[PDB]
Amino acid sequence: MSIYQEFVNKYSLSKTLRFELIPQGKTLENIKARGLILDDEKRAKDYKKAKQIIDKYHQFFIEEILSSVCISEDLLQNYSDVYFKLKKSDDDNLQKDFKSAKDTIKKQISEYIKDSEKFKNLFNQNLIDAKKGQESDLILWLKQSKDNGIELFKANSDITDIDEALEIIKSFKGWTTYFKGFHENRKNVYSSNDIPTSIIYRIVDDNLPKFLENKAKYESLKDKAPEAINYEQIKKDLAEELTFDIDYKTSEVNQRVFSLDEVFEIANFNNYLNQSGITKFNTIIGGKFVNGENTKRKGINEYINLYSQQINDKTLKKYKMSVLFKQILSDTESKSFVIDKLEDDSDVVTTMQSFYEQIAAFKTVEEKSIKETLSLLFDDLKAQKLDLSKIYFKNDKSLTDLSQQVFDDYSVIGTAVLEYITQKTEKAKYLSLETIKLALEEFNKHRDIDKQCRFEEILANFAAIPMIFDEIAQNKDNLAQISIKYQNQGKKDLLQASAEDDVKAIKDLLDQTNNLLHKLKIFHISQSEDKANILDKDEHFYLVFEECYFELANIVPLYNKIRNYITQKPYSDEKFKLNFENSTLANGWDKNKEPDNTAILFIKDDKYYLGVMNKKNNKIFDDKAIKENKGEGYKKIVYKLLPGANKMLPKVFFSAKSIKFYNPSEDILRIRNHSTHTKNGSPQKGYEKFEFNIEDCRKFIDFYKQSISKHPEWKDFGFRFSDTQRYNSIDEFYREVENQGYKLTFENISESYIDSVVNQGKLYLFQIYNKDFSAYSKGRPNLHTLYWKALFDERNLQDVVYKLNGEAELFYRKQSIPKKITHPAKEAIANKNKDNPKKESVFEYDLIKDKRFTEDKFFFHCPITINFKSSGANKFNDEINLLLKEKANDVHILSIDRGERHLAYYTLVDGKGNIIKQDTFNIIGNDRMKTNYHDKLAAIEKDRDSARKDWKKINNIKEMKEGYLSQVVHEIAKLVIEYNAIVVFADLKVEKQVYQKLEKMLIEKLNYLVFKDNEFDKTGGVLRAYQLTAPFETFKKMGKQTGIIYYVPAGFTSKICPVTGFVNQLYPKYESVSKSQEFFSKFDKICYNLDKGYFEFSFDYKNFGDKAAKGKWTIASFGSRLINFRNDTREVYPTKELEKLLKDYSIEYGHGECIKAAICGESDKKFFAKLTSVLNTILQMRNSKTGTELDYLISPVADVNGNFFDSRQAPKNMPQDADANGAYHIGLKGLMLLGRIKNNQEGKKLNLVIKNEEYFEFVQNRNN
RNA sequence: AAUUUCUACUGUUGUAGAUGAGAAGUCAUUUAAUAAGGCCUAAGAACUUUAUC
DNA sequence: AAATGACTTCTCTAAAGGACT
DNA sequence: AGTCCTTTAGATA
Ligand SMILES: [Mg+2]
Ligand SMILES: [Mg+2]
Repeated sequence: MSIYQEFVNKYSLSKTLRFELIPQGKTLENIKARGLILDDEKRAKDYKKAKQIIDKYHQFFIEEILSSVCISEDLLQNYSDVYFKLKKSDDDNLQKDFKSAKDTIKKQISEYIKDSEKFKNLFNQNLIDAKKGQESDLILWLKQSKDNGIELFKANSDITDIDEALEIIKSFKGWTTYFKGFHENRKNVYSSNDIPTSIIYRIVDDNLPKFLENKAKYESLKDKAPEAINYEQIKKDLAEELTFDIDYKTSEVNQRVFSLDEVFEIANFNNYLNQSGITKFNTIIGGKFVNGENTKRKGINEYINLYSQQINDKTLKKYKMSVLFKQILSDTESKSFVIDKLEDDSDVVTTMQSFYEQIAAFKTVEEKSIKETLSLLFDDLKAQKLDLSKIYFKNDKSLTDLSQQVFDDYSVIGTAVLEYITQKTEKAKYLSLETIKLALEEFNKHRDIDKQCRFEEILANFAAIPMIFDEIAQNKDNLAQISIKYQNQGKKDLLQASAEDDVKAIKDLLDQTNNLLHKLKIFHISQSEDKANILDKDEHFYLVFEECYFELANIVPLYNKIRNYITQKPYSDEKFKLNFENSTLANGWDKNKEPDNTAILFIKDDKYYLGVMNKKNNKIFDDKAIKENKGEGYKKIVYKLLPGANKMLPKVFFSAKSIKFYNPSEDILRIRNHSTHTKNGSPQKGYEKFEFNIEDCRKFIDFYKQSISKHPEWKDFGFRFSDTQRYNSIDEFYREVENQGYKLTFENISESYIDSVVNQGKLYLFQIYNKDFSAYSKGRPNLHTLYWKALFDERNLQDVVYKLNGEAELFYRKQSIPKKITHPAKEAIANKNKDNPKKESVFEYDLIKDKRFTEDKFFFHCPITINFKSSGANKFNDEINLLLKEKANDVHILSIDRGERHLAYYTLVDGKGNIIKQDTFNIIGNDRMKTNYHDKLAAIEKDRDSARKDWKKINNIKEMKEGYLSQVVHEIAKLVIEYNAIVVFADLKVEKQVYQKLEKMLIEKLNYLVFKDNEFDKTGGVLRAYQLTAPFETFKKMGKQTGIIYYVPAGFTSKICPVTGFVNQLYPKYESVSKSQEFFSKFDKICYNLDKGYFEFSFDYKNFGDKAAKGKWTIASFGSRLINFRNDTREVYPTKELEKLLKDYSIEYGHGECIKAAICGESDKKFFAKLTSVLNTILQMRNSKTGTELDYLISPVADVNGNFFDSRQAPKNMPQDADANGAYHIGLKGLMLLGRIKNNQEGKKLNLVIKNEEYFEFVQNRNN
């Protein structure tokens, strides 16, 4: 029996259920005869375009507003000062000092945009369909732009010009409220609320702090690395981006190149508000590419990086600047060169023809082909025809590659010159070939006779380069046949997967050309003007070579152009919205709205149906029709709902049309006008908010109760309210109104009436369907089927848990693959499970791969609310902790880790620290297939990496991860309930993302946890789901606990002895021979014990420089250990590789000698090198092999019985391997939290931060 | 190898588990290309820093 | 530049009211 | 005047 039986019906949540819709009888033929699906297909395209057209207007409006905005230096400085004082301090004085400063700037920007005339009509019917004889704001702006010759839509292929846009806008004339969701998305762009969709948030919450942090990095930088930035280069390189019209500190409106100090003046933040100012600021930081220049113009960050690598000061990396985030809705245009963009397949073959024809037709000034020239030059190079003191290699990575390519090894050349010159320095930018030959021939007498690198292995490498030109000649053979396949204007066929083998041929030609250019690059001498040192060169060689190199170098933009096109994802049809001619289809189920929102639900013989009324026949279910056609057939749902009580009651009782009937007294109007019935509600317009008065609240509730009982319809809800003196705030009354203002009833409608209206196309009827509704389905249904049926179940309607919401949507999805009969009826099919008792299965029917995608389908997305009458758990974590304190002796800890070998690894631990269960999650259960998901995901990740590199389609991995994790979540939920467990995670495409996704899916499942085997009305069943995590808002709001899930710091959890708590904090790495002689006499004793046959190192961690480390330890040379390298991992024994360190230096320890003095009185440099290396082999507790085998954890610190923990030989209540050890210590950190929860005393806060000292103390001292 | 949809199946016109949609915006990352740089916490069958796209 | 993944916002309404036929 | 699309009403850590 669970400690959690009360954590049920705690808070409400929203969900969507999805179903197929199966048209019934003649509804499909009737739908087709009126062309409703094709018209909605077109409307979805038109609606996307209308929204693109409206956004051009928003783009204009945002620029116009931000050009007007000026934030005062005073407000910015006040922001800056408290921003940096909440660094360094967290006094509550400042926290609302900061919120006040922030909010002053937000209100200022808000007033500016509420000032424009364009704002008032941005979100209403005046935008596109103004009355009365007025022009629509959007139509006007479109006409004005057409008069100013502005071409808004040359940038998107869907819209020809302004006149097509105007047609599109006008086609939505009676359809303004269809835009209501989109208008809410656009209101979010301008909100002053603290939401990240707004330009105000983008300016004040994102970009202002980044700018200020950048100002502080600039001032710190000038103090500590003054010559890092070349101020005169940057003024010349980025003068365009340093130009501004207004200096906001001096306020002069002269347009000039600003100084770096001026851009970081706080007033000039007003120049980085809109997108053009953000891009200027970002270019100052990041430089640009300019067409024609080979070198890239540098920005601030590049100077910071280079100076930091030139003087090797790693501390300047903290000064890297942060880019400002883009402005919301803006288009991005770079200030670096923009490559041409190919648009179709024709552009691909035309662009490649043009390049490879030029390369073939080109002649040098000596009238020779590129191939003839290169053969001529390189054959003469090999024949020693050339003066190799006149030929050079660039002394950069191209020479790095040349050694690594020819001698399989870098720096056989690079090292060979650092020697022959020695036989003070600076980088020589180019190196003679004679210097190369003479240097390495002397380098090869130092070198082994076998391992010897000739100079003419280099001259061989180049004699072979003209080889490539008729491999490329043959590659343009076959490509000529591929070229005609694809030269069609506009067709884009080359993005499809059928073209993959042709694309491989296009890429391999491009890659051979590209490889060719990179091999020759080692010869090219640039015209970048530093002429600080130039060379005397064979001038004929460089004449014709450079001409050839320049022609071939056009491969660079060609390669990018083609990649940027071929790697596009093809266009694919997706499902689209169906409207059945109704702009408010299914917006609300209420009986009074059925004529407007033409959707109706029916039940018949345990099946469910959706009916859509034809627009022309929308009275088909009015009261008269229902009485005249009552009969057995279909049970029509009657839905009554009173939503948003806090808005709906005043709306109705104070309306112009009804206020005289409801007759609120002057007292009631006073309370309303000043909102004294609320704590933080809105007064009426013109009135000031006065303070909450509970007596006023209760008079208002009583006015509401009297008005409800007089209301012609709402009284039929049969409200039963608490006594008004029991309410302490008006939300407690609105909740009772909402809880009870929801009723489902049923009318019986004759089957023949439904049939007749379906046959005539007056009703469109669909069965609501998933496979659980099949007459054959005899298994446990899906959770979502259980929720759906619960909506209408009389046990739910007695006391509503599941509630049906308005704003459902209908979709149509076209067939996307051919109907292939993959497994024909009555032919045996092999079973994949090799452990299955049936090696094959046979069916009386066909089996069709992906059958749902082989025909057109209708769908129904239906929103619901779960726990409809439950009260948000604002103190949910506090309630959990109260329970965990009372029941702390039943609680287990389920801690989950990850690592290289495990997507996730768990340990279940009891209150004493015993492991009860421990295993990897790589293989599930109880999974009959025994799939190793660690191998499966790694195989998908590698296939995706190859697809990117081969320009092939990139498959999805997230569905693969979610499907695996859905089984892990299921296992964790059973373990939580079975063992009264809490779940503990370590705080923090690469599957360490799986760990984060596991957390996310587990939190969501524990928001609302139903066990399908439990009974409907009992704990864990459909009406009483467990809620064990807190309602999820965001991750920043989440903190370190959500319900029974806790996050603990990650440090020191894997490499730590599970018995002694020992951790290597020595960090022994070697450098100086006295620091080592200092390091080792820093011990208490080093000794030998032959009772046991191993050495000892007694020491206290405080006598070493790190004072964080506590405790005296004696570590021992006991046991095996392993080590990797690269040709692989070997096995070593430290307690005897020690004797060879004692044989060469004639130490002797044999009879128990305290050996400490001897090692400190040696100074062979590398006697220490072995000694330090064998000491950290002692501290290496985690020990892995390159094999498929697991890795174990061994401890060099003995327990009280003097035994040494080994994971290979460990009791079941202790870690069985090293990965288990990591999860175990996450769990021990959870035991600490459980002890704080248990020992907390009522009133005071729970401290859940665990510092390492507390952890080390806990782990070191719980055994002793 | 069937699905509201996803994963694994054959569990037999389906079995098991999971499944909050639609709309909007933004950020992050990967891969390629390119520039100037480091280097045997990782690596020349290169590894890697900053930056542009 | 192409691509996928992940995060944060809004809605999940009946009825009053206005414009037009 | 009746119709029907668009706007409206504005709690609660
Ligand atoms: Mg089932
Ligand atoms: Mg499948």
